[PDB]
Amino acid sequence: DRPQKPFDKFFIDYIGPLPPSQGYLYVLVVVDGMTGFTWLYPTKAPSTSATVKSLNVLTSIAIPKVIHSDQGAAFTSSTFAEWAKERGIHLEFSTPYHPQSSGKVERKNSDIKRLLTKLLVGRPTKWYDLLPVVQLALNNTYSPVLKYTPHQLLFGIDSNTPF
Amino acid sequence: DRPQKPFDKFFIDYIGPLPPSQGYLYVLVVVDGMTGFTWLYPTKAPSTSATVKSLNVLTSIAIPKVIHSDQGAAFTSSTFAEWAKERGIHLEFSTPYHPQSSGKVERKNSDIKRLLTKLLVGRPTKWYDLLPVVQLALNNTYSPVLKYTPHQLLFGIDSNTPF
Amino acid sequence: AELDQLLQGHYIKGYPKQYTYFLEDGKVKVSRPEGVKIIPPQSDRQKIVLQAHNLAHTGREATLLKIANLYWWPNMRKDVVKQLGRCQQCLITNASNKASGPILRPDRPQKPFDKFFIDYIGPLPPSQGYLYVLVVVDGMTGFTWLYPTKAPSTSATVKSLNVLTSIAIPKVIHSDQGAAFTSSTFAEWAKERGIHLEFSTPYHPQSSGKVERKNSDIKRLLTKLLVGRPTKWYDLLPVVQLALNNTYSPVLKYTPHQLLFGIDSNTPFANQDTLDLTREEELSLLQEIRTSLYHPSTPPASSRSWSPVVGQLVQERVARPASLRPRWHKPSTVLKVLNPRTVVILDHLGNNRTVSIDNLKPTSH
Amino acid sequence: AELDQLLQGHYIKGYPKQYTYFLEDGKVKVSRPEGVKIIPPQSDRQKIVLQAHNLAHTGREATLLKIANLYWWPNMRKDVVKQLGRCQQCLITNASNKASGPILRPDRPQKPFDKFFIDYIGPLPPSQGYLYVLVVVDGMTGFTWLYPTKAPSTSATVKSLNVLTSIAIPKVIHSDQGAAFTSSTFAEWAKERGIHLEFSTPYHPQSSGKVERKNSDIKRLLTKLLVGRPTKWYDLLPVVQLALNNTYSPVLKYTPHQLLFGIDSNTPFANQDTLDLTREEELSLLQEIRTSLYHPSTPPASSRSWSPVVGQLVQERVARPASLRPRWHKPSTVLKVLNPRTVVILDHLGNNRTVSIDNLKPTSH
DNA sequence: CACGTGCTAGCACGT
DNA sequence: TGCGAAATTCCATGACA
DNA sequence: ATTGTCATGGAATTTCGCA
DNA sequence: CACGTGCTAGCACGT
DNA sequence: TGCGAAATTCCATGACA
DNA sequence: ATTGTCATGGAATTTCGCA
Ligand SMILES: [Zn+2]
Ligand SMILES: [Zn+2]
Repeated sequence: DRPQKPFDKFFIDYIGPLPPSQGYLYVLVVVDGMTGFTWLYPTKAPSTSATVKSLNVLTSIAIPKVIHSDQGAAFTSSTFAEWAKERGIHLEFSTPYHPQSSGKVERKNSDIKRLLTKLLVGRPTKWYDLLPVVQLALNNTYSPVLKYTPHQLLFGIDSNTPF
Repeated sequence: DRPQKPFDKFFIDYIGPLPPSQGYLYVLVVVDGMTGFTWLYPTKAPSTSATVKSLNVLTSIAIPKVIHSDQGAAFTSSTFAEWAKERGIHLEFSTPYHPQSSGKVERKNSDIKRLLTKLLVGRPTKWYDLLPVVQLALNNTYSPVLKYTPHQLLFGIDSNTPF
Repeated sequence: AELDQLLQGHYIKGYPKQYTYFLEDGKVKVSRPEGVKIIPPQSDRQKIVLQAHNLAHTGREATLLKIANLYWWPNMRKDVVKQLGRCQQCLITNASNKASGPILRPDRPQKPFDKFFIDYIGPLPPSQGYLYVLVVVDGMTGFTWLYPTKAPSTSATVKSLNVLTSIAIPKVIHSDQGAAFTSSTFAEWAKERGIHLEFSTPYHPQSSGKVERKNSDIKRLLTKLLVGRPTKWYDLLPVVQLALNNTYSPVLKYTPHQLLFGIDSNTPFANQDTLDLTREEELSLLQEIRTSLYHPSTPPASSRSWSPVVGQLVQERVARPASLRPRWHKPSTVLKVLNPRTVVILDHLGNNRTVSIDNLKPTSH
Repeated sequence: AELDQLLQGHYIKGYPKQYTYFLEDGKVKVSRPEGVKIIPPQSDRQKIVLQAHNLAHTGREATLLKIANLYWWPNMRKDVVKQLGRCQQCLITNASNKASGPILRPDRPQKPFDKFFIDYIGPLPPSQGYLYVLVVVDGMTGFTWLYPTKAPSTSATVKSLNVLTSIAIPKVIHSDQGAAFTSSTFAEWAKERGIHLEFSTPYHPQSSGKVERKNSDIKRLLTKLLVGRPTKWYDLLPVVQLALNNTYSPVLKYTPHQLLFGIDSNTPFANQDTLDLTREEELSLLQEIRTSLYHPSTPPASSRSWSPVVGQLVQERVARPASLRPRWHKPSTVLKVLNPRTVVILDHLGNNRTVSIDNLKPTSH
């Protein structure tokens, strides 16, 4: 097909429950398919209602052609269906139990999942407040496969906060 | 000397008491020496205090070189003295009992004094309200001696309200 | 897909031929220097220009670029502009990129008392419980009378003007359409004295410029005199009235007092160059001065000005628009072109209105 | 009567000779084409120029005419102007007849996140109990983020900016000296993140022009969308943010989204001319676009402009003058000339201040 | 609490 | 080439404070 | 220590379709 | 009493 | 006559709403 | 049915004193 580009697919997924940091028990995770750029949204529940609220912030910045996710309840509602269509995002799911993204994403959803846990019982119930910094390192992590970082890939420039 | 001009001498005098029209018992009369132009000010008393109040209105429009009057109390105060000097008006008086202005003024102070009385027991205690109209005719009355009216002499133009 | 004969080599007016028009995905396409764009049928086009525009109600060029991202058709901007013309929101929200016609420089009143110009300065610092001032400027001379009032009401206006017209009666009196000047009560008094009332077009103080421009001089000198001292201004109006009436306009080289009288009163630095001439030889020379006074002419029209033509569609600036509300009323028609700066419109409510072109924009398209 | 030798034919510099200088009434006179005027001694002259001026604190020519009505002396205007220079009331009340230096057209931020431009739009119609909006405009691209707030407070500003900087961290952030931006609390947050705070000169929104000019587009489109419908604007910011970031500036032929990303997202009429190029061949072309963008130059200086020179005496527009109060502070000295439009003055209070020449007038004489 | 910076309210008159 | 028509670009005007 | 900005739509100008 | 025309008030934030 | 200095005039800028 | 205005002070321009 044609070359992989940013916004082509946003891979989403939850992470939780976690310790109640400021009242936020989960984390909606959005990764760009091509740049590996990652957006993190603390939510109080992995629900369509809390998910929509978050992807409504994201989609006021950019809109993906396809959101790709797992078959978790939140992501397979009628609500989330109708929400997707109204915006012209195509919904796409991994076939249940046997998940599948891409190499880039598979590693990043790991990077995050580990980058989170150093902050788990390393920093008690105080992770909410540092969620943005997690995001920043995440987006400034040099890629071996592609010579660049997500922040360089997405925006096309050196970042002012490199890791 | 040099030619008679407007503002050279303002001849003043009172007229009263009259019927209490709206509470005004007298009338301070100012006539220009050269144009015969006449200003009428209803006052509640022929006092320096009520006179100053009136010539303070007049002098915000024009200022005469000389105010000439009779030796009536109002006009010979210390107050009226000090008031005159502060403004640079020279004060001048007729010698008591034997008054003297000019032909023009002598006739006008008559014109007024009669033009008033038609309005006296011709229009009861309602003369205050018509005082301005008295003034207007007074200033638009064709002079035999000088070919012109005061309003023509002072302003140099036909008036829009001629008699 | 009605004018579709293009795939069959048929030549339809407006469609360049050197381009091959193929089919794909049930859409007629065309390979252009831009890329490959989709040609929609003449029926769909309005629906697409509408769809594109309504994204941010973007103007001509902005709306087109969006459209060009996907489609091509003959003379795109024409279908585009046609809609901008029929969009009630853009028509009444978008500011104008045409500036007004150049100003008129009305001939200045021929003689004293020809036209009076009146206004209400304030509210101001309560001095002696007076809050306002009635300014009365003679047009020809610029002689000015200043009457302190407690309110901008017919009461005090008539009350002052009576005092003022004990001196003379003026042919016409001009003023903004302020509360007390439009009053029937004042309309009376005016007519009683056979005085003609004139009114500036609404929300356009330039038209009461003579008062307004004296409004400055009054307010400026009033300020210079209340430096480092309370704002008690009542007891200073007379002082200001004299001071100002007797202050030389450098263009004309005359004081407003001079143009009214021909001879200086007993004021300081009083000018005596006509002390020789008899009052006739004085008054005569005055009608000579009052005629040869300097008069400014209409400045050049802006390169992007606009002039009120009868029947042309124009809109009236919303007097006091609310927050986040359009600043333009719906479009209206020009009935009378009073002059190149004044227009009778069919007001939106739906009346006859006399407006300054300064509160109009020509309707685009 | 000291330089009185004129009656004795002696020639004193500055006094034309063809004129005979006689005596009369204990005043030296001189017959002039004007008439006969009195020559006062060099000692009296200041007292006379003062006397004349203070009548209505008239400017040069106006003050002279009064003086010429009676007197003549060598080079009258010099003695005149000298006083206008020493009159504290005219100096601080009289408006300026010099216009500012032509505007700078700052070079536009080299890359995204180089300079942020932030502001506070509102108060506005309470929608969802939110009264304000925090606008954040990237300098280079014009990408804009709109954060609804209940107050223009450090709280919400930091609260938004944290969310915003989860995306990226900017080198410098520019803003008016509004309450919440000058806060030490914000100064902290800024420094924590190693962000440099920049502040526009006071009372000069042109300097936060990028936000302000987006402030229009935001407010304008927000209006077009609340036509004939309540002013509930909260639920429309996102819509407006997208709509606007994706709206082509005709000069540049690019959307603010484009200059930030190089590629359109899943928005309507999305442009796909780089769908062929690999992301590298895409990103590369972007640094090529971001360099060759149009940039406006400084317009011509007005024929009567003025430029800040060090040590020159200037005055600062009184921020909020009261009614009938002077609009100019006392005169101050230029210390630093930051640029042809920015000046460090010795503030009247008595501080160092960085001001726009737009809030200064050069002190006359 | 008044000051500075940033903002938009509001009140009077006569119909 | 050169022409007439169409598409582009220019730009001063006004609104954001 | 900081600096004006850009959508807008008639008017001008440059480019395009076709010889 | 709300509307029109003419005017100037005023409030929020953080120090 | 023409020159240098002084006096006049021009004028765009800003403030009045 | 209505219409912009004029004090202001550096810069330009015209006039004046003296040959
Ligand atoms: Zn529209
Ligand atoms: Zn002064």
